[PDB]
Amino acid sequence: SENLYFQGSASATCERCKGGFAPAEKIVNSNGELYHEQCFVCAQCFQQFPEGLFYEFEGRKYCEHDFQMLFA
Amino acid sequence: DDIFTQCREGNAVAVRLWLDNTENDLNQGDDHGFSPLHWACREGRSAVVEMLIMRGARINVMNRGDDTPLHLAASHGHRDIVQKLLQYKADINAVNEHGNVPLHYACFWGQDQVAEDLVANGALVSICNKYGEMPVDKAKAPLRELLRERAEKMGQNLNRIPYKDTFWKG
Ligand SMILES: [Zn+2]
Ligand SMILES: [Zn+2]
Repeated sequence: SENLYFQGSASATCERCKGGFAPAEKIVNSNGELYHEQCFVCAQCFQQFPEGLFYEFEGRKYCEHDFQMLFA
Repeated sequence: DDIFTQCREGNAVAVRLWLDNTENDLNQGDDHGFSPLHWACREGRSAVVEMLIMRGARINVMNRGDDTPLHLAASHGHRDIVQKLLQYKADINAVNEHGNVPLHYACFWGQDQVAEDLVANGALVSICNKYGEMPVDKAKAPLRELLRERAEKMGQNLNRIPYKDTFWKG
């Protein structure tokens, strides 16, 4: 994933929370999906993914620790 | 086709037949500690949740991440199940491995009606998780502000409570 500074469409929304962005807001692009910084985080612990690595379970994204604890 | 799958899917007749054999342990968790009740709550299977509870399932069971059934019902927005669990004495401020309570998840996922119901039933808004984040601060602003207002008018103190448990300071 990459950090960007938003200057996009008025219609643009965060893939996780569906809220919009502010001009110049620091956001994250993961595989073409845009996120607030506080939204590109693990669904279980709410923290940033170490080294950007996440694991999906039913459309939610988890860090290695929480994926291994709950779903692996 | 085990009991855990039947609970996830809401296969009521199969769950009922399985429970009829009293040699089966209705509290036993799967490979990651999810009980029948955890799965039925997580997936919104109201009739199966009720059947489990009324046949004696323990309400405060914990999976490998120390989530309770109420964490899962709240996280996945199943409003009626939240209410049923609270009626049967679920701990509204139960704490998982990260120090998160059910309200953290209702807030994070914008389950506004669940979050409001939790505060109306006394769920504390000011209790930090292990990383210093209070549950209401996982919400988007309109909900975040509303829950603090509702909590104040229900007689909560808004002072931030840093995380503590018996093992926190050795
Ligand atoms: Zn967002
Ligand atoms: Zn995590």
